[PDB]
Amino acid sequence: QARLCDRTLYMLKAAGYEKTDVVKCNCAIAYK
Amino acid sequence: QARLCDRTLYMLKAAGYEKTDVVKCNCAIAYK
Amino acid sequence: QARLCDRTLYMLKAAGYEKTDVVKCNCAIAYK
Repeated sequence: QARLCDRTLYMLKAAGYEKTDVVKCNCAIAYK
Repeated sequence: QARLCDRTLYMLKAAGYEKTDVVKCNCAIAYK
Repeated sequence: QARLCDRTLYMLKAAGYEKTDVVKCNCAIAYK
């Protein structure tokens, strides 16, 4: 599914993130 | 357009970067 | 070929990594 490396996440709330933390969506990567 | 997360940028000079700072180009990501 | 930016690598053993360090494979990015 998803993978959190340091501050960057390669589900959002599952790892403590929210879509105000996503930084890119391929048509994701979240960061905080 | 572009998005700078810590040291990594997901325009270059707009955010203080130059192409000697890009690290990948999908056919970008800059880092310093 | 490959490019190591801080903790993130955009060959594995060439830069001191192993596939237990890869975090994404586009069909790579390693991290430690």
